[PDB]
Amino acid sequence: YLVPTVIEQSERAFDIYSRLLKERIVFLVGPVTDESANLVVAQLLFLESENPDKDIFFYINSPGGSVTAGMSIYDTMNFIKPDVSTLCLGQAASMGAFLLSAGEKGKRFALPNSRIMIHQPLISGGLGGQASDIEIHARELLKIKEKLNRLMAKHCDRDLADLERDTDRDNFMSAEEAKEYGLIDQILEN
Amino acid sequence: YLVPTVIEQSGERAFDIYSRLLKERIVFLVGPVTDESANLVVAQLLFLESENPDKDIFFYINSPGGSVTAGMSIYDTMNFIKPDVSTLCLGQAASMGAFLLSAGEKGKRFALPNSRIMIHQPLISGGLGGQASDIEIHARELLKIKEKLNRLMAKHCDRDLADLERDTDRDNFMSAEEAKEYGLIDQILEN
Amino acid sequence: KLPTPAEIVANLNDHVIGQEQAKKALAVSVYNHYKRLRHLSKSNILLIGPTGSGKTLLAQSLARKLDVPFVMADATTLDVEQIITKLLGKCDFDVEKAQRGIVYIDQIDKISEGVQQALLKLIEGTVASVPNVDTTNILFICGGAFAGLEKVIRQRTGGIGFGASTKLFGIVEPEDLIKFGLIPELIGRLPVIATLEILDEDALINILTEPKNALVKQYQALFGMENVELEFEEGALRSIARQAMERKTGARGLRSIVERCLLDTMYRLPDLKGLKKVVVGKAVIEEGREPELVF
Amino acid sequence: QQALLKLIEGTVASVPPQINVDTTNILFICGGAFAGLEKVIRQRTEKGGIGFGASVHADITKLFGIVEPEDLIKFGLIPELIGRLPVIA
Amino acid sequence: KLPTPAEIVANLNDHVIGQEQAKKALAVSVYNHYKRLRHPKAGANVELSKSNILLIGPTGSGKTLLAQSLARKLDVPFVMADATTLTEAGYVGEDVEQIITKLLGKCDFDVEKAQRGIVYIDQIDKISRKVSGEGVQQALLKLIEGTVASVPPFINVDTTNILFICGGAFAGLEKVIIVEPEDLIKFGLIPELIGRLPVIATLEILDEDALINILTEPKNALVKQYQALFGMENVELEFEEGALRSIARQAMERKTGARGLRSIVERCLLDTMYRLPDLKGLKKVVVGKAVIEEGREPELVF
Ligand SMILES: Nc1ncnc2c1ncn2[C@@H]1O[C@H](COP(=O)(O)OP(=O)(O)O)[C@@H](O)[C@H]1O
Ligand SMILES: Nc1ncnc2c1ncn2[C@@H]1O[C@H](COP(=O)(O)OP(=O)(O)O)[C@@H](O)[C@H]1O
Repeated sequence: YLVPTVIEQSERAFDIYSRLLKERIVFLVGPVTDESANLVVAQLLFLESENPDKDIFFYINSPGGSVTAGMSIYDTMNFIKPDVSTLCLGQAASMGAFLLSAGEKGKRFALPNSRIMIHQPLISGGLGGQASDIEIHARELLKIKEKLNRLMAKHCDRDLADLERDTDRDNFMSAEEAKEYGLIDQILEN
Repeated sequence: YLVPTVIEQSGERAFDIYSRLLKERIVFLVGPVTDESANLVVAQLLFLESENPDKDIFFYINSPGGSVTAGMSIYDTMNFIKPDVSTLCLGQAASMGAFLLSAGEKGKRFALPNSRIMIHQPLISGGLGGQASDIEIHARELLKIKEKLNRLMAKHCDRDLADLERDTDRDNFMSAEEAKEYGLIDQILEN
Repeated sequence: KLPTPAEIVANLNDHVIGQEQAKKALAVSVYNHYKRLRHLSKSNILLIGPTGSGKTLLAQSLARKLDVPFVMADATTLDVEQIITKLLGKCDFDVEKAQRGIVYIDQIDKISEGVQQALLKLIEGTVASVPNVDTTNILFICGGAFAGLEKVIRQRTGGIGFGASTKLFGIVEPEDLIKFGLIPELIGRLPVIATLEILDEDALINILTEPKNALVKQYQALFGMENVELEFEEGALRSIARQAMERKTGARGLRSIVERCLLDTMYRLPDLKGLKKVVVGKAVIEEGREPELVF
Repeated sequence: QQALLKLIEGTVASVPPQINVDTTNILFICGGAFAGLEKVIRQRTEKGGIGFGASVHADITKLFGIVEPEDLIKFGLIPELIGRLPVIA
Repeated sequence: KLPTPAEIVANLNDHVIGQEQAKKALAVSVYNHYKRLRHPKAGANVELSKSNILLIGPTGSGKTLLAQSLARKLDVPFVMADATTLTEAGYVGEDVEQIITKLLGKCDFDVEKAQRGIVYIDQIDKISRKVSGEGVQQALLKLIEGTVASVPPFINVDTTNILFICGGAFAGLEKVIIVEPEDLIKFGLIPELIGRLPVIATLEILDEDALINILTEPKNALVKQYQALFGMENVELEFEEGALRSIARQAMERKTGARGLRSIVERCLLDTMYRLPDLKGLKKVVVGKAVIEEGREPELVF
């Protein structure tokens, strides 16, 4: 894709995403990968430096992705001093929903027709080799499953038992249902 | 991916966001460890030593592993250069990524709270085809590497070689707390 | 005699609220200056701090304590020798006091080269000629709101990437003042650096009610020029203290606010009859509310 | 502006005859159309930006209604003159 | 008569500890430049032209101090210029003729002294080619050598006989390289200006030992200054060798150098100067190693 160039008056020419980063807007678009997650981390670290007190706006339009990659974002969001406000555009599914719910409480937003989906993790990696290796990877996946449900339950102010039921199979929610659930705080209109 | 551009105030200088963080002595190892990704880390480590031999270098690791020889080029560069190399685990540090994490300066090895650290014996360092004589040679070289990695890991962790030999037999996944107790990291960051 | 630094701060305390570190730093630099004059370079002083922190008063209070004439000066009104004209007027042109007096130069941070060099002409001992004063033995107190000096220091001491960053003003070095835009030669004559913190909302209540020229007393006099008593509620004094603090003007903002909140009653006061007391509640400071009018 | 300071505060003027005039008790009303002042005030008070929740943009009456000495200094009047004009209408 | 270069250096030794090679270069150039001025000007006598100095050295090494310490020995007018305030003739900034205006002002317009004075021009390294850069070098060409400046109080000032010491922190010059014009040209100076500064004098970078000597050896050394202030109260001030080593190390590690030696001394002595006149019976104040290095108080000896 051709990324448009915009001019900032101060003139400085930016690509439109660097221009929005100047306004403390970080985009997570598409699958969460090591590379796309590390750019989010680099941007979050950079923005904390520019101004530790101002909010960071983390716009999420993502079907999910790697758990470890999403956790690098998650821990960076929680570590850095400035509040990270999260907004769901289009969809926030799987780790995208996790990172959406991970925004600063009171500053988690969704657009009216966005779709939010939460579910237990799938393969975090293949389970081949010997039954001993398969046992190890099955145990690691269960620990991740419990960790994600526990952190989700914390984000949503719900019981761990509720997240265990609700993430058993793909649980699709409207912005209103996500607000009632506790994944987001507000729904934007204008 | 499009790498954002950021402006440094000094006049102004425009950087890509990774060059901007290198200016702050932050070196990233993201994804598999390859000859090319390892040599960039080495080039950055060498460059940062020249800029300031005394200041710490911050080596952020989010890697599933990779080549042993490529990881060893980083490892020897970390140990050689004068400035301490602090290591931080983001997301995961597995295989050679865990090795390089544990290779950070003692007292300056960090992990984020929900990071995952995995240690294991090496797999194929190269295929074992050809004649039984060639297979014997490559099997012997792999065993020497296996022993070298366990020995260096045991040194990093202040553990016995016998402990690393048990614990690296099969993929050993650890939370940041377990890695701290094991001796792979020194501290866990929160805020 | 020459009061010791302990005696000098003992009475600086009667005029300046807070800024304990700046007061002892000043008490020593002034003692050394006037002890030197009773006898190898001299040492002037720079005051770094926010607007409304008391830099000017601290300089004035000192001159009173040391029994010397005091002249007010401003770096941004640059001609510099007319500060000596003023200093002489303060001592009836007896140069023996003017040549040992104190000059306070405000807004030094705003001229951060021609003006700085003119200031240096007087600070480096010269002879001013006004309608002859040897400035060698004049003590100069310079200061200003070096807000950008915080950035000069942050640039060198957490850091970007896992990092949080008068805490930094306390470690100002001549190099930081140079990076800020001041001329090294002017800095070299102002070796003592002292810092003043911003007053909080409790200190500003003492500004309102304790000094001989306190604002509450001024406006009580105004109402007292009629047969009317004026009284302020504690809450009123707290809300006005915050309002001034929220403009980052410190003590300065208190005057504008007292005038603001009372004007709506001061224009009625000449027509109201039988009125004995006007009470300023916190409601008067905060909203379009009338004070309690006691008839 | 510098020449006026001594006139706005107390001095003694010397003026031609039909005379030493004490200016201490003369009241001064100053004024003008600070045309660029609305821009100064917006630069200080309007927190505009790009994104959700950013202020998006004039109400000149509101702007002049919130003028503070800081704006007049940025506009271009010397602090010594502003500090001697305490009442802004 | 004149001081011989040896006497000029002896005076420089009482103010600058270090930079020996530049001391020779400055002492000889001045001695000769004031022998040229005193040479008879008549008949067939050869006209003696001057030799200007380009003084190259690190920031904070003592370039200015040498120039001032030197001027004070001759009783000549002396000014310091900053090459980065200068601009091209048609632009906002200072003209190169403002250097002469200052030199002339320092002597109350006595051109017979201004025209025989010394000018130190700093920040030559900052007007390189890589209105504010090359244009300034070009404007200076005809000021360094002989021209008649039109100077307001207009005064006609012949700069032919003015000695110029120009210098700067040419850090990029160590990278380019024993400085030769080839290196200065690659740095970014124009050959026309290089050829007018025939003598190159160089300063060494200060180390920790130099900082210690700066604390105690010079005529106006810091330790001597404060010993005098304590002397006003009949109290002796003593520094342990560890304290002087600690002051110097801190100034070095904090990357301030000699400029920061006053800050450290003033801080450690502040809590004694505050009490000193009231501490009757006190005879000596000792600043030990720990007092400088750690959060410790000076030792009071009664
Ligand atoms: N620390 C302080 N202690 C006492 N009074 C103060 C202090 N800071 C400011 N003030 C008050 O501010 C009023 C106006 O003085 P001003 O010249 O504005 O001070 P500054 O130099 O801080 O601008 C004075 O009446 C003075 O009493
Ligand atoms: N050899 C020295 N002896 C005494 N003081 C020195 C010496 N070298 C540097 N200094 C100190 O450094 C300060 C700045 O000197 P200067 O030569 O102007 O630095 P620069 O040349 O980088 O501007 C002076 O105040 C002086 O006290």
